[PDB]
Amino acid sequence: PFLYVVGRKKMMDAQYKCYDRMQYCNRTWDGWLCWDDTPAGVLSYQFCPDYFPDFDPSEKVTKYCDVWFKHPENNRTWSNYTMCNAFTPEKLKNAYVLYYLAIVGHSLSIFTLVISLGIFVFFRSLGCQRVTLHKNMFLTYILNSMIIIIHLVEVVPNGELVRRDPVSCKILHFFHQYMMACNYFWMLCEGIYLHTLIVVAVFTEKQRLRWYYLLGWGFPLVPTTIHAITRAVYFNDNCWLSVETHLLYIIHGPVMAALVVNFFFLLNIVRVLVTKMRETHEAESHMYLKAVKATMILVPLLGIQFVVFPWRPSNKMLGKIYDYVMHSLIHFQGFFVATIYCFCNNEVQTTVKRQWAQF
Amino acid sequence: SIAQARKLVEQLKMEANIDRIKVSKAAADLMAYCEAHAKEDPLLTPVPASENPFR
Amino acid sequence: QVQLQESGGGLVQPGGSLRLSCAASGFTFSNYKMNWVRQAPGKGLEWVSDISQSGASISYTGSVKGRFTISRDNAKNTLYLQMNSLKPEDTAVYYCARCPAPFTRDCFDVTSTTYAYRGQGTQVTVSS
Amino acid sequence: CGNLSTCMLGTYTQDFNKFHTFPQTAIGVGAP
Amino acid sequence: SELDQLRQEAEQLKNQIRDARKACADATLSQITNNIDPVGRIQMRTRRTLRGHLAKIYAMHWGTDSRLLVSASQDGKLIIWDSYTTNKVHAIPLRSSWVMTCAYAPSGNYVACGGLDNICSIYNLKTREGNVRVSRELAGHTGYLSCCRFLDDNQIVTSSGDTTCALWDIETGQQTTTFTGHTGDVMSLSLAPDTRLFVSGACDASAKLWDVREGMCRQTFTGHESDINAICFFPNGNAFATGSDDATCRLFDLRADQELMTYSHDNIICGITSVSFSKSGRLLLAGYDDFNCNVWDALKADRAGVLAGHDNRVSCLGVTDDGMAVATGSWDSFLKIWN
Amino acid sequence: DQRNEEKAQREANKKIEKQLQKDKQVYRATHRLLLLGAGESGKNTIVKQMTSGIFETKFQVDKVNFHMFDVGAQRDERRKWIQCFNDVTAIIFVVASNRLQAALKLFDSIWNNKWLRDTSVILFLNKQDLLAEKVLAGKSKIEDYFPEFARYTTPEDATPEPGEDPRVTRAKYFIRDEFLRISTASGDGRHYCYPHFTCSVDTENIRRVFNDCRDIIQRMHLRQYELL
Ligand SMILES: CC(C)CCC[C@@H](C)[C@H]1CC[C@H]2[C@@H]3CC=C4C[C@@H](OC(=O)CCC(=O)O)CC[C@]4(C)[C@H]3CC[C@]12C
Ligand SMILES: CC(C)CCC[C@@H](C)[C@H]1CC[C@H]2[C@@H]3CC=C4C[C@@H](OC(=O)CCC(=O)O)CC[C@]4(C)[C@H]3CC[C@]12C
Ligand SMILES: *[C@@H]1O[C@H](CO)[C@@H](O)[C@H](O)[C@H]1NC(C)=O
Repeated sequence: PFLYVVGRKKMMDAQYKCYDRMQYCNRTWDGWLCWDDTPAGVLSYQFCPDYFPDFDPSEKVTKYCDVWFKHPENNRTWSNYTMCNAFTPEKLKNAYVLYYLAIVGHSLSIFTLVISLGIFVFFRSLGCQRVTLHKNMFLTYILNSMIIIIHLVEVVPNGELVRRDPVSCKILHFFHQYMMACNYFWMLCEGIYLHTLIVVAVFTEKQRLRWYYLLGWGFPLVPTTIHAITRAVYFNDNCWLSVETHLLYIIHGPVMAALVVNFFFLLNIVRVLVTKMRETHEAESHMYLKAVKATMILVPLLGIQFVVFPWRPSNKMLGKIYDYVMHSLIHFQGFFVATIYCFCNNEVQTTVKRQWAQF
Repeated sequence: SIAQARKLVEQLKMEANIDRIKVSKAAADLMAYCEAHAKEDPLLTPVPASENPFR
Repeated sequence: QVQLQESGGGLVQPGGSLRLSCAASGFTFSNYKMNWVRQAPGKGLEWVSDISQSGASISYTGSVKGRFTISRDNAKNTLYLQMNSLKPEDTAVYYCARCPAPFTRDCFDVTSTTYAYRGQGTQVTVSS
Repeated sequence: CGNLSTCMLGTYTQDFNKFHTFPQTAIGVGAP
Repeated sequence: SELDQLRQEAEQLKNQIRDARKACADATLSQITNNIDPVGRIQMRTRRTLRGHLAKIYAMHWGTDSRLLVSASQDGKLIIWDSYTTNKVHAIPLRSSWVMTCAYAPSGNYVACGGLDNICSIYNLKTREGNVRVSRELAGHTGYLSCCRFLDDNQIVTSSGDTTCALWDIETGQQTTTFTGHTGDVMSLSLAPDTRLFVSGACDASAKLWDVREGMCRQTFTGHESDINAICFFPNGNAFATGSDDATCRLFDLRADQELMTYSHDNIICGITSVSFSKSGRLLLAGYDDFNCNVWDALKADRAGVLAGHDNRVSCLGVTDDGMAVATGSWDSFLKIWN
Repeated sequence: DQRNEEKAQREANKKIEKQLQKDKQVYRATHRLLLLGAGESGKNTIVKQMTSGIFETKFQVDKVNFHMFDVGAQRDERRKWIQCFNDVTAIIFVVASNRLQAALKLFDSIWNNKWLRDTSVILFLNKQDLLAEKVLAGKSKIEDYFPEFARYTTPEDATPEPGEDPRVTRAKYFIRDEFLRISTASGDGRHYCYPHFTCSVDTENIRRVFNDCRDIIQRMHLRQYELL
């Protein structure tokens, strides 16, 4: 509905433009595309018009000139538009393998993040200022991966409900953007705190958790309401699913800036771990083995995959694998944090082996 | 240095001058105290609930 | 009762050799690290050597390294100190000392002026 | 925020929804 | 010389004492209590947990009320716990943070504590202002204080790392008698039901029975292989148990002048830090370095149960006077009441 | 009645819990240090850098509070009261540079004690002046106490003071390797040794303790995150 309105006005702009340009083939305004004089026997290739949602501007069009090509059955000018169509056999097929990857990815995250959250609340001997932030990091992963599952089953696969355009569509998108920003800004809180233990002011203790709560939960609301308001005021589309808006950078702008700082925290932290291995003169066969493993276990916590793979490639092969590797990283990120920081933690391991054997 | 060895000897002189009962008699009088106060031992037998102040 | 009795010793000529024994009783000899300490005239106690439970980890002080060899027999509860190439500066009362706690890696207080798990000591004089 | 990593899920829900909310464009007879 | 005259005079007396003890050994304790049925299985559960202390807990002593207990932690604090309600009644900031023992007077009016400061600090709880202040500091020891036990509100017996014990007069503050004879750090002491005698275990692998009124050593008990960290009196006062670093507990008899049983196991190699008997004397609860407290049958040397709730080294344990519960302190800063 | 007595314990416990939180603020914001020396080892001047059974010396470096404990009237039998310091930040060990073998035996048992396996040791090899002139005089060589010094050579990372003889440089770096040989044989990442050549005139002694304690707290945090 709203997308068709934006596409109809765009078609008028293209018609008006070559109308001024006009003022062996000739020049006539065809559907969504107007051509000019061309020699006989030429295949004019151009970008697909992006007015329709099925049409993708990545492929080229075909226009045969003889006197333009005439349809052999209707005696009307017709241009070839097959490649512009959304490939239902494969483009939808590729989406379904990513659709079931997000559900299975977030589901495996919920299971391991609820178990890991219970170990850190029940076992009070593991309670510390590092676990207190890890419990808030675990919760924002569960809530984010619960709204995504809720959003990807009721809102997304139901085109009829999106055509109906209810307010319930909007409030769920607002609860998603807020929960998605809180999930990203809490990776910054984990980074800011970890940066203070290792790099800046190692001696001082009692890092006031009130500032982490305001940054993790409180601040993400500030750019969310600014975006959610300006969305409904100027660019209102069904269930706010469209990402063509520039107003969406009100959230993903600070979100990207917050994750960039986490990338510069990983550089300072990795600079100390090598320095601490140079005051002992460890064998380089091992110094480079514990460094990559330290960097590897800090990527899911600090969300570095959003900084090292920020933009999607323009190639059909690099972009396809980019979709596969990133979706696996983003969806299984909650599962990777619960395994490394709770299951594979030696402190948690040696205690649960004590209490379970006793009880 | 040497006077402390005199204290070790004289202390042993007194410790040797004691009357020692038999082991069979000492094992019987320790068992009789166990068999007597057995029913008065809260740890030896779990009392019913609401009678122990640590419910 | 933990008792350590040092056997052997006496006066010896410079360059001679002396073998000291240590009969143990009142404790499981195999569970403890055994030590050798000495006290020179006009000087405090000085550690000499030690041997682990089984007899693998052996250590000596530098002044007697290569000349003294410590050994133990768990099946007889005895400790040996074979002394070779003796010097006149090695004149001291040699004590058979035991580490305080069994199965432990550390060994505290074996050279203190007062120590319970240490025998009476045997005299070793190196003079003409 | 299209073509971005942090804005990648929204890009997927936008594309995956266009398969059910809109019918296939007619490119056969009568098309231009 | 005469030193070897005395060094061989003592070995003939040691042979005379040893030959007199064997003459009294006609049937071991295991053969006497071989006909009684075992105690079965002792299933005790953590009833309460006390989470107030910051640093490791070194000692605890039950009050005579069997409800209030005091604990000492090396963070420089004394906390008196109400075991029933788990509410802290008093928090006492110590002068020196290194405390190694604490005691509760049988009248509930005073608590004592000592450590690396070599001073026994008596704390008056029922003051004129309703607060807690240091009532008396007992100076005179040349080593750290390892244990102390009130005889009354004016007399207290302390053990110290200077190989000597001492009975103090809190009114004057000066020592009234010194118990010399130990050749190692005296670690633990235990008072008999009557306050006429007490037994102390030291790092010389020997326990000595002392006479409080006269100040003389009466008996000496051997058999342990390493330092004695814990000692406890039998309820009737005719025997006592000891805890050593040789991973064994032993029961000695005052009238037999020798040991009667050993409480050990092949799979037990850690030291014992605390011991205590049940009200009937049938259960010997020992605390070990392996974070677990074991329950021993004092008559059959068998193991009846295990208290395995602590995460760090079990440093102390004690049964109440009524025998209802068992408080166990550990280095993990937590006290646990068992029943 | 009885509920007021119950409430009295409930509120008095809350007031105690309030002061216990303040005392937890200062207890975690301080670093406890154990100063362990030897007979005439020169550890009194270390205290001077700014009876009783234990002494106290409170100093603050870069707005960080340190608490150093000096052993007073305690016997030479240390196997019992040494367990009280299994939670300190670092043990400051002072050695005077067979007396030297006794400090090596004491350092060994401390380094391998079951309760001190996670406690780092700051090593202050004191008396560099006396070490510097006896060797340069050659009156009583060090070869008698440690015969393996003949087959020893100056290590690669030697930074001798401008104006220091090459011979005394070989002596101090050999005694330092003696303590490092013990520490590296059982160090499994739990604790580490920080040796420092200190003199009776050095004034940067408290800055060293500050810099090594910073490494200890950093290495502790890296273990909790399992990074290092
Ligand atoms: C329904 C969702 C998708 C949107 C709205 C979320 C908020 C209503 C909730 C969800 C998570 C909550 C937070 C989860 C945990 C904490 C930590 C908590 O601090 C603690 O350590 C808890 C101590 C305690 O209360 O026992 C303070 C509240 C806070 C920030 C909560 C504040 C309220 C939040 C943001
Ligand atoms: C409306 C939904 C989406 C979010 C609701 C929570 C947020 C509004 C955040 C922003 C500021 C946060 C607070 C910032 C600081 C603190 C103090 C922190 O510790 C205290 O000081 C506790 C005692 C006290 O606050 O009086 C406990 C969490 C809390 C209240 C946070 C709770 C969660 C808050 C209210
Ligand atoms: C349009 O182009 C496609 C190439 O993708 C071709 O398969 C199709 O046959 C063309 N249409 C016509 C009518 O030739």
